[PDB]
Amino acid sequence: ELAAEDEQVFLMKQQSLLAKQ
Amino acid sequence: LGTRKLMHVAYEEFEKVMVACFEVFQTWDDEYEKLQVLLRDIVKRKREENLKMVWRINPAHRKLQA
Amino acid sequence: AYMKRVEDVLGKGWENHVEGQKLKQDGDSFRMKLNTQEIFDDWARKVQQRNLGVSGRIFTIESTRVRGRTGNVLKLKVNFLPEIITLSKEVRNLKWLGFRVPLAIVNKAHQANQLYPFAISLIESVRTYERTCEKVEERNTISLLVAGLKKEVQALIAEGIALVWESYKLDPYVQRLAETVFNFQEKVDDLLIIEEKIDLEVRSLETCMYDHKTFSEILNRVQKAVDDLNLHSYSNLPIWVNKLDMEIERILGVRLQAGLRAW
Amino acid sequence: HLEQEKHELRRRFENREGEWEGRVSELETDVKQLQDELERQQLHLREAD
Amino acid sequence: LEQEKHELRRRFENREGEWEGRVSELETDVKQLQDELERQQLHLREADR
Repeated sequence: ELAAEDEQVFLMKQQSLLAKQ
Repeated sequence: LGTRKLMHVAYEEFEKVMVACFEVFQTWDDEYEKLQVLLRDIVKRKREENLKMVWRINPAHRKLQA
Repeated sequence: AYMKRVEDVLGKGWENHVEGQKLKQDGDSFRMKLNTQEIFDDWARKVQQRNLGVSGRIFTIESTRVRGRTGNVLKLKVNFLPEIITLSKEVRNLKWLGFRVPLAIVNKAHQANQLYPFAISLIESVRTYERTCEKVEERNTISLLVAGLKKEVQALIAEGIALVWESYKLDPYVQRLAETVFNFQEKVDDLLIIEEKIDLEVRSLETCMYDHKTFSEILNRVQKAVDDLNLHSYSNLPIWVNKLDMEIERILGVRLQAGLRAW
Repeated sequence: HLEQEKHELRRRFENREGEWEGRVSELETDVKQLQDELERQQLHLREAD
Repeated sequence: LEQEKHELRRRFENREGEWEGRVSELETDVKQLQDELERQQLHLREADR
C-alpha cells in the first residue's frame, strides 16, 4: 500500500513559470 | 640523435629520447612566441621607420620535427 | 545572354535595327525590373530595423508560453527562430556576391553561430519531449508506469529552465537532456509494443474456448512481458498488475460460467 | 565563478577574433577595389591622352 | 583555473596584437592605394591640361 508516485505536465510547466519570477 | 642510435634501440629508450626531443621543440615554440610578442612590442615603436618585417620564419628543424 | 546573341547577329547594326531598337527597350525595362539592390537594401534595412536586438538572444534560454486554443495551453520555447536563417543569409550574400555587408551584423551572426548547435539540440529535445507527452497523455494506463521517468524528464527540464545562459556549464546539460529524452522516448515506444502484445492476449482470453493448456500459455507469455517491465523498472508496475489481474479474473470467470452452463 | 569567467573570456575573445576577421575581410575587399579602380583609371586615361 | 586564465588572457592578447598588425598593414596599404589613385588621376588631369 504505497501510492508511490505520479506527476503532471502542463502543471509543472506553469508552476515553473511562476518559479521564473 | 645520430649518437643515440634511434632506430636501433628498444621502444622504451626510444620513447624517452623522443619525449625529450619534443620538449626541445616545445620550448623552441613557446619561447620563440614570447620573442615574437616582444618584437611586435618594439615594432609598434619601430613602425614609424619600416614595415618590411616579413615575419616568415621556416626554422630549419621543421621537417626534422615532421 | 540573349543580348550577347544579338550582339553577335549584327555587331552594331542590330542596335539601331528595324526591331533591335525595340529589343533594346525591352532589355532596358527588363534590367530595371531585375534589380536586387532594392532587396539588399530591404534586407540590411529590416535586419537593422528590428534584428538589431534579435541577434544575441542567447541569454534567456528557456521561455514559457501561452497558446490561445481550447484551454489556452502554454509550451516551452528557446529563442532562436529566424536568427539561424539570418546566418545563412549573410553567408550567402558574402560568398555569392559580396557587398559591404554590415560588419556589426556579421559579428553578431558570428556570435550566434558559436552558440547555435547547442540551441538546435535543445529545440529537438523539446520537440521530442512534447511529442512523447502527446503520446503518453493520449493513453491513460501508461501514466502509472511512466510516472517515474516522466518526473525524471521534468526534473531535468526544471533544472534546465531555472537557469538561463550558463556560459560555463552548458554542454553537459545538453547531452544529459538528449539522453534523458532519448531514453524516455525508447521507453514509451517499448512499452507501447509490450502493451499491445499484452492486450492481444487479454482480448484473446475469450477466444480459445475451454483449454487450460492454452490459458496457461497465454498467461506465461504475458508475464514474460511483465519481467521485461521489471528489468527496466517502470514506476508502479505491481499496481497496474493488480488492475490487469482483476480484469483477467473477470474474463476468466465469465468464460468459466459460460462453459459451466454449457457443461 | 572562475570557470564562468574563463568560458566567458574564451567566448568573448573568440568574438573579438571574429571582429578582427571582419576588419581584415573589409580591408581585403577594399584593397581589391582600390587596385582595380586604380589600374583601370590609370591605363585608360593614359591611353586617352 | 587561475593559471590557465592568465595564460588564455595573455594568449588572446597576443593573437589580437597580431590582428592589429595585419589590420594596420592593410590600413596603410589602403591609404597608399587611395593616394596613388589620387595622384595618378591628377597626373592624368595634368596630362589633359
